[PDB]
Amino acid sequence: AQVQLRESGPSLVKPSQTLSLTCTASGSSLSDEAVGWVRQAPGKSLEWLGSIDTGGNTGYNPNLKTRLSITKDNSKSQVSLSMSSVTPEDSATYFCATVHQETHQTCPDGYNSGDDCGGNWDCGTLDCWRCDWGGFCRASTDYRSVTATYTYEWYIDTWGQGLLVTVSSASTTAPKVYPLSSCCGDKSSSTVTLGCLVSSYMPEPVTVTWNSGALKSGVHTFPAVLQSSGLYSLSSMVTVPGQTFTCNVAHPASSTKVDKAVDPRC
Amino acid sequence: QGVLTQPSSVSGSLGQRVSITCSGSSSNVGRGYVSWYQMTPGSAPRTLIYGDTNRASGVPDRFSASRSGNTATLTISSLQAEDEADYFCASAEGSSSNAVFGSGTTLTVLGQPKSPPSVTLFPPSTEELNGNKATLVCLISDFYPGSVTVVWKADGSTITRNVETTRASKQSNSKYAASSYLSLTSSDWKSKGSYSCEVTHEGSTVTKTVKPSECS
Repeated sequence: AQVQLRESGPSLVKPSQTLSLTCTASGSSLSDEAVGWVRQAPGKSLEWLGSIDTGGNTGYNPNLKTRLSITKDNSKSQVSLSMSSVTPEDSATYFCATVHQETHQTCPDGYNSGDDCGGNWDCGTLDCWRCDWGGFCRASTDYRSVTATYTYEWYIDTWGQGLLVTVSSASTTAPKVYPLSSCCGDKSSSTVTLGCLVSSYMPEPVTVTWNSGALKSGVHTFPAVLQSSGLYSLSSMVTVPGQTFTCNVAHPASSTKVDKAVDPRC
Repeated sequence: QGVLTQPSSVSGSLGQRVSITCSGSSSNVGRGYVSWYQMTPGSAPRTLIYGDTNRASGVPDRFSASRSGNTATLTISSLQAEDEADYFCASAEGSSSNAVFGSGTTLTVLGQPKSPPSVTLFPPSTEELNGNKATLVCLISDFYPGSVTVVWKADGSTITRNVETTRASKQSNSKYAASSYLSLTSSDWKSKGSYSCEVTHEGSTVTKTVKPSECS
């Protein structure tokens, strides 16, 4: 299996710069797929950006067309989006996605389409046809016809993960990561609740794992709070029976990663 | 924003049916080929429906959809807690590579079990204290419905200064999480016999306590 998509790019961009994101597809059965881009701003709905199909042809949200450029490199299974002159209004989660885009010939009620004419033949050349004169239609001229209208179909098949992009002048602050233990509130507990405090960072997001992904069950990573310092903090905790324990904290905007050792002794 | 009109909020009850409408114009929803998407805040959408009525691969037949003229409808039968999510309709708009979305609908599923909060209270780390700061961290999980109030105590006094508490955030199991931070100096931390995080939920309070003498 199944196509999977992964967005990559900066989590923070300064106003007036170009935002450049990459979409990498993996695991498709197919040689190529049409790929679109959609964003969701805080408290807004979803908004279409544009797409590139397997023939290299692009289409854009007309509102954003003059600021957008979508390109591809199929040899890397990648599609790129660039959006010029960003402002804080362009802060959003950006998704890439596979898209189905198709133009349909629509006919009035009572009219057939297709080359399946029924003892009848040569209906294929007509968009919208009826063989209704009273007997067999051996030629295209024996059929009643009208010109079809065109109906456009668009939908998303598979969605990416989503990349959070903040457009802001604000400086980055890498988190300070502190180890936590609930031990001292209940030293005879059968289990120990460990944690990490990811203190005082900007902008979002951070990612937390435990033991490089080996510890997943029992992990609870909490949404961040925006503090009076003007910085964010969040915490992550994991409960373990009464072995090294390490929280793995990445803050993409600052290119920092901290793997913090937490003592499970109690 | 959202070009296609949807109710901002709908509620149904466990095991029953609910419907979400999606209104547009003759040039979008009126043309057919409406799609529907399910999203959990902070996560990627999932396609439910395409072509007005066709379920996407792996979507169960509990989800169905229909259209009449300029109004599309998604119906979810046998409601489960996992159906709580935001739902968006969409359509092409004048081209197969131009799309418009609905304004989104948040679905609430009533009738779910009440669940008190689990509370974990962490003291300050030695490393943080070495910088003359002490942050107490109160982590609150698995509560339903999604409303708590948090009170901090120190030796019987209520502390409101330098408290910051998050909104409740729906977890995957439709229960909620929140966190509260009390940001102290190291001296203020060490001055006291004990601190407590008292979490009230549907009139019941769950309290955890740490003692600087036990914890530092």
